[PDB]
Amino acid sequence: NIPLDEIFEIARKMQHKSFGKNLASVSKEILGTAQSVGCRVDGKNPHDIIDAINAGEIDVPEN
Amino acid sequence: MKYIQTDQILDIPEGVTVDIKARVVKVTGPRGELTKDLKHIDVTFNKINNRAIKITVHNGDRKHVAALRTVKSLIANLITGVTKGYKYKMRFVYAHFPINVNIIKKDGQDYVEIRNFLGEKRVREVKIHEGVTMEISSTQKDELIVSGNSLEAVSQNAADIQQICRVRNKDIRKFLDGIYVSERGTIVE
Amino acid sequence: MIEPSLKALASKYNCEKSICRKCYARLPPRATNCRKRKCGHTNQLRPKKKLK
Amino acid sequence: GGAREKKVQYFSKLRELLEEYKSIFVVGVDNVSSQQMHEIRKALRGDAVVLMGKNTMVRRAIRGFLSELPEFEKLLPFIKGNVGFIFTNGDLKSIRDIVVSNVVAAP
Amino acid sequence: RLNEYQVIGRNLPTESVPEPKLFRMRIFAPNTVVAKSRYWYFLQKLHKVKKASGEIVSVNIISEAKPTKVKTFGIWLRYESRSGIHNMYKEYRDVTRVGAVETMYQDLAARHRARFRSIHILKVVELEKTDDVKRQYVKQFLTKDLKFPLPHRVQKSKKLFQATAPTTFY
RNA sequence: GGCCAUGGAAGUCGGAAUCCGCUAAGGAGUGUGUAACAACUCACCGGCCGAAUGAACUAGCCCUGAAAAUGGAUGGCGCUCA
Ligand SMILES: [Mg+2]
Ligand SMILES: [Mg+2]
Ligand SMILES: [Mg+2]
Ligand SMILES: [Mg+2]
Ligand SMILES: [Mg+2]
Ligand SMILES: [Mg+2]
Ligand SMILES: [Mg+2]
Ligand SMILES: [Mg+2]
Ligand SMILES: [Mg+2]
Ligand SMILES: [Mg+2]
Ligand SMILES: [Zn+2]
Repeated sequence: NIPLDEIFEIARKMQHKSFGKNLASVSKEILGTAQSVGCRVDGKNPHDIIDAINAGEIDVPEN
Repeated sequence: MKYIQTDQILDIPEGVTVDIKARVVKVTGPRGELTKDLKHIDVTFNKINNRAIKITVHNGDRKHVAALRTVKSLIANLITGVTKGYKYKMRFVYAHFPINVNIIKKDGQDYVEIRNFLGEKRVREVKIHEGVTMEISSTQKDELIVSGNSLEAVSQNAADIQQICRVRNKDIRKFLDGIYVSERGTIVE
Repeated sequence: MIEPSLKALASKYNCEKSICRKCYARLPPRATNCRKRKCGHTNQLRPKKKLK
Repeated sequence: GGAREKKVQYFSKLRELLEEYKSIFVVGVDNVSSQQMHEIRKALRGDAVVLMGKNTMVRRAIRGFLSELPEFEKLLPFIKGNVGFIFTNGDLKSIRDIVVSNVVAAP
Repeated sequence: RLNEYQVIGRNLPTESVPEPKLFRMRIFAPNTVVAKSRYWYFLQKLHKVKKASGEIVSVNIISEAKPTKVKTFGIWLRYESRSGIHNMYKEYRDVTRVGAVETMYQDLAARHRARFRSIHILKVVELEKTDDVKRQYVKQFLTKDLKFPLPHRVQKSKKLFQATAPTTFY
């Protein structure tokens, strides 16, 4: 369903994409673009689990 | 509402001498003189100085006020016609049949002679207005240059040439042939 | 055949228009009302249809 | 009501970055693309902040607030035309190495 | 041709109520017969009173305070059209409060076909401040150093025939 | 060059979508252009001038709506700040 604790890897393997603020903005770019598919993103569609940590849900301030 | 007073300010460049008497405007510039009668409008004129003229309408309704900035624009066009000139460039647009355009002179009059338009055997002739110069552009293929001091005559001759080349009994979205005005500018760039 | 530069110049005067829905008038594309008195200066306009 | 709130946030972050760093010089551009601006701030992650906005808001929103941070005053007559801001503090040479870097030209 | 009247009336005293409240209205009427008539017309739109159960106490003309001072008046109106009932606000330039109301009656007759019977005057106020003027057709006469000519003067002749060419200078 | 449809569709054939990231600015795109991109144009934000602007509604006169047969009737002439 992913992350599979590797959604940051998809952000850090696609490290050359979103010219955002601090790495975690790159992860949101894949968050936004993968929402256009629609699968088992933690149970539902994105633009929701995205918007949880977008405001601040659990914890991804990875360095 | 009967606006109590409405004003517009003409601007006269350094070498130009406007001259107004009884609503007959005579504009003089380096390029010549142009005259226009405005006896069909109720306007009054005040010379602010040699470079500016106030044009006033007193106690005018909506339409009579609307007729004021058009007076301003006409006199300004006269001014730029005698200080910069006018130049319209026309491009010859055809899909199959080349348009054969010549500047002929018959009976002492200049004419624009369009032949083979859409393959027709008919010969189209457009009278060239006085004060209007025609030239076949050398730098451009299928281009006609219409020039002169008066914008009204130049644009109306250009419109005559464009209008005589209208397409009949066809889908004009498909049969786009004709002679069209491509550039509207001045003699002095 | 007409070059694309000349085909856009032609299309201004032949194609880029609006049409009155009641009396069939060739109007400017930006026009909000028909200029003809016979239809009552209606605002019921629609773009001129294109070849397809 | 949204615009006045986004105006408030603009002046909020305008003064947030004013005291955190300091001193700024002339910073005007023209014919600069959106991807053109992304290149500078891509390498300028934290050493500089590309403060952006417009002109008329910036002049008055600071001119009226010349009480808590006066000093400037006569500095405002400098803001003419297409001018951005690069909020940082380094040296006259250390910033032009990282900013002037990318140039796109045309004939 | 109108006058402004102060009309005061009351309900007829009863043994229950021996001094009913006195109500005054400012009435713009051609004469005192219509002033007292219009008074009862408006009291019966507001108060449980009639002409049969009431009494007119006083009718007095209200003259202009400064009849040779040029003023701008704002008049608040409530008039009936062919379709509904409407509120309106208009402004007039005159030296007397009465002369602005006379202009008002001519003005709503011409642009809205509103007869005298279809109009209620809610309020007439003299606008003291130039910022109080909202309407542009009277605000254009409050500009500094106002000058204007009167072009195309047509002179009325006593004779049928004139031996010289007509002129319109002035 | 978002996903899927599609010979191909990359914004501009068609369907779930309509998000994100930078932004002050930008739509998974308002058009023209391509077999398709590209291209330019717009959406919105900039610089510029600088004092006004947009929308909906109400009702007066006028206009459209408003087609019949001998030539012809606000009574006629005629009348347009009437
Ligand atoms: Mg046919
Ligand atoms: Mg009541
Ligand atoms: Mg009057
Ligand atoms: Mg009036
Ligand atoms: Mg009036
Ligand atoms: Mg009534
Ligand atoms: Mg006489
Ligand atoms: Mg009409
Ligand atoms: Mg009728
Ligand atoms: Mg009369
Ligand atoms: Zn029409």
